[PDB]
Amino acid sequence: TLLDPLANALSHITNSERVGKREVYIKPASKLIGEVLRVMQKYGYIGEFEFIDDGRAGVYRVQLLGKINKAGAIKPRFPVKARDYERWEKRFLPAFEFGILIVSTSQGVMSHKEAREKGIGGRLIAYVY
Amino acid sequence: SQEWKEYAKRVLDEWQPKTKLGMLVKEGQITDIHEIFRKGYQIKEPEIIDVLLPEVNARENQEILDIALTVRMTDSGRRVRFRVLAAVGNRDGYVGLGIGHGREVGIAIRKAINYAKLNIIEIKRGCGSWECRCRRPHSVPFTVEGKEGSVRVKLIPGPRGLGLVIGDVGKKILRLAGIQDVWSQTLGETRTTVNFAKAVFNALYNTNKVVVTPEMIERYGIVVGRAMP
Amino acid sequence: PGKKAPNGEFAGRKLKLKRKKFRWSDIRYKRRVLRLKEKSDPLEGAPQARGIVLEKIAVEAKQPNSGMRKAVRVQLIKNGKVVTAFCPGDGAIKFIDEHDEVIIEGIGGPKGGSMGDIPGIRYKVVKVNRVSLKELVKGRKEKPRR
Amino acid sequence: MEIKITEVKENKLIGRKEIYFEIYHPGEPTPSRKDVKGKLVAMLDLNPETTVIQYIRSYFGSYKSKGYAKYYYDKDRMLYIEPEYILIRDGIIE
Amino acid sequence: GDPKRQRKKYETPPHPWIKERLDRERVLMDKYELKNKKELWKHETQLKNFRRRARRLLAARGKQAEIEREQLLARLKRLGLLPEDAVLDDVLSLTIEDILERRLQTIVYKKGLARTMRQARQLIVHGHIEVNGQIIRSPSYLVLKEEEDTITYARTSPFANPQHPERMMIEKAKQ
RNA sequence: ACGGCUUUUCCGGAGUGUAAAAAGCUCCGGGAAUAAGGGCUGGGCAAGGCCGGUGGCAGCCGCCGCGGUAAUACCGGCGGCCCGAGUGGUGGCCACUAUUAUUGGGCCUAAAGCGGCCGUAGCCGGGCCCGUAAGUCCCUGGCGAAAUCCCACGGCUCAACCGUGGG
Ligand SMILES: [Mg+2]
Ligand SMILES: [Mg+2]
Ligand SMILES: [Mg+2]
Ligand SMILES: [Mg+2]
Ligand SMILES: [Mg+2]
Ligand SMILES: [Mg+2]
Ligand SMILES: [Mg+2]
Ligand SMILES: [Mg+2]
Ligand SMILES: [Zn+2]
Repeated sequence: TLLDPLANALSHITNSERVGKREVYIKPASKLIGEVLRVMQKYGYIGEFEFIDDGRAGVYRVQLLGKINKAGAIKPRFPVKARDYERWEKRFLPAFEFGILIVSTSQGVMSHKEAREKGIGGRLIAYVY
Repeated sequence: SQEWKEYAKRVLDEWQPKTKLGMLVKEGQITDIHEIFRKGYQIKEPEIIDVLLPEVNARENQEILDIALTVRMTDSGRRVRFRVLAAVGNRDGYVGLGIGHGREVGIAIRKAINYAKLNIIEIKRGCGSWECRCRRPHSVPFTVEGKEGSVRVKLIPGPRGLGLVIGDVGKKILRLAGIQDVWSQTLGETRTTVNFAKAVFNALYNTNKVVVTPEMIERYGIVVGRAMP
Repeated sequence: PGKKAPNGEFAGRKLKLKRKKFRWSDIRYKRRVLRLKEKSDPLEGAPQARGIVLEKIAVEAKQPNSGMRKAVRVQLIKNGKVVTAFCPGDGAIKFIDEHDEVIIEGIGGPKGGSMGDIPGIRYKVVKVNRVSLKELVKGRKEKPRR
Repeated sequence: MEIKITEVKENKLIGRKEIYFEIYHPGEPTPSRKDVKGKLVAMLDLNPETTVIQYIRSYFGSYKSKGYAKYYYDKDRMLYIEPEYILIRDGIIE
Repeated sequence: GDPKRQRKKYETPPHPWIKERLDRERVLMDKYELKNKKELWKHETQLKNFRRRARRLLAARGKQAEIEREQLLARLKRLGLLPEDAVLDDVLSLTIEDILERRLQTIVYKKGLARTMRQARQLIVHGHIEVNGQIIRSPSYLVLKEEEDTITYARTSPFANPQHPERMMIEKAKQ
């Protein structure tokens, strides 16, 4: 049954855009989904999006640009110390400043490049590149 | 660089082409190797490369990976024929790899070296490791993977000075292309050099299938083809 | 086939139990924790032994070979068991007399066992009366006790 | 041999002075004890029978040796706190 | 547990019979006239350690990584192997033939004190050379930079007299 | 094969060193004089298409594999290759092995899906809002002996070893 409406979202995006689609409808829509999309757009990976309500959890219209290689979800959601990012970067991304590693810090959701500035940690949730 | 530059001036006369790219080349229109590739042509005349990459035949830009004789039975014994695998490339930015078949060893080598010029590709180089952060074209720009047969390879960037740490018949291919430092992680059966060679070739090809921003370029140093020879 | 069984965050115990239970289906780890080499082993965890010869024999080589390989029957000291040893070198069987104190090594085959065509021999003589058989076979030294 | 003295350090409790010097002698053996004692007792004009030479030793291929000597005000004090073997090696007592 | 055992300061090759490796090390042994291979791997390790040290201080950050960073350029250029304005990245482009140019043998030969490298070895090991006023009898000493100019003959050596029938053959080559 | 040179090492001799000795170190007299073995030589794997023995016998062989009267593979001689005051043999652990797999393995036909279904503990669990602060994150006090590990500098001829500082 439905256990993770975030993994479904990122895998559906990566299946769609790999074949050529220009729009997707993320069916169940948390505020955590939208909070990922907010920072997955700022770096230049998707177009623009809005929330279409239908009396049951709403949906998400997101239109692609054909500019991502692979997205997914770090599932066990390990915690990371503030000085120990590179160790996890050498497992997911393919170069020294490639992609982003979305972290759920104590002050919102933000890419690790903005966590190492303020020096904080938090559970990992997903990764895009 | 002269003897391998009068060679083209000698070849460019006694060659009356039959395809169309031949006409384009022999009429001075197309004049540089970097402009027959990303446009959807077909290449069937092996003299086109002798004129734009005249060094591909220098005997130190050539290589004979394996030779093996195979057999088929018949009611009058066994009929035995060879198979050679050969690669060619200037040690800058271009490689090719082909096979060829025959019933003796010079003829198989000849056809192999031929079909290794009609299977040529250009790659992307850079420096994407975590240790070295210079901007020089000695290594792969970012990890890539290519598969073949039953053999998966994965090529990881490595810091300047560390050599080539890969199998035996990977070193020849990665030395003919210009790469000088790399790491590696493989699977499957890596004793059949045909499949191992084709997986390394496919990984080097897949190098140019990853999307990059106009700013990631001046952070790894990605050069395409030659880079100030 | 599914994904993989206990990939949870608070699922440590089941994971450790799964791995510990499927480690026993191995055969090198089982043979080590139980200490099964010993108590089935006439040399008892040693790299040599010393025995007293009883007789001299010869064996037949394997299927696609032809010959007879010379050998001896040694009776150990620390146990009293009987092992079959093999004399290496061209003309060694001409020195081993009865009632000799010989030394005994392995033979170095796969899995510590036997090797080559000699199928059931797994020990080889090195010293006879404290004079290296290697020398005796090629001159270079004299033999004690007659 | 030519001697340079590097440290004369007094001592009011034991009642003595420590003399740290060094010999420079390229092409000659290590000096004797009689000879170093003579040069010292002529240089600083001490008593020639209360001064002891604790050690002189030569380093690896340096043609320069390091010494260290002790000199006493009272005689019997020396003969009381100083060990036995050093007086014999330096010949004072027998 | 166990106490400290002393450990070897070099590393062998992984496979002892790679062809294009023997034919590459054969050249360096004949050119500098080393005694045995164990004398050469010592320097290869002496270099690999530098590379492995400057390879960790470059993906690092903090207070004390900074302090150690500039203590690697310090020695690495006080020893002569780098120029006076080199950045950290140059430690990665060093080559074995740059260490082997710093043994005492090569320096006593690259200054006219000897006729040929296999003669400077005997000159040293019999005790005639003199590095900064101190006889040294080890031809593999890595000479520093602050003293490269102060190498002469011993003050009490037969060579230190410009009439020795051997010491005059020496400059018969410098022409 | 002729000419010269040196004395680290080697014999005697003098200082010094040491609780007394001995080693060691500085100076003298002689002398190139006193000082290279061990394993491999068919492929994996660097190195011979040479000579004489042996005739499915003797032997070799970690695995594949040689020997049947024309042996590059066994026994010698002559050549050559790798290490070198060392070099080979037999046992044990790690890597090799993604043949124990959290990173990171498999399950139609190759080893492996319970004959089928219900269900207890346990692991996994939809959307929104308001509190708490156990988990998790950052700052700061008290602890986790010395020796051991990495780095710079200094002392024994450099170095092994020892000291003063930073981790
Ligand atoms: Mg032979
Ligand atoms: Mg060979
Ligand atoms: Mg398997
Ligand atoms: Mg929920
Ligand atoms: Mg401690
Ligand atoms: Mg000193
Ligand atoms: Mg030091
Ligand atoms: Mg210490
Ligand atoms: Zn680089």
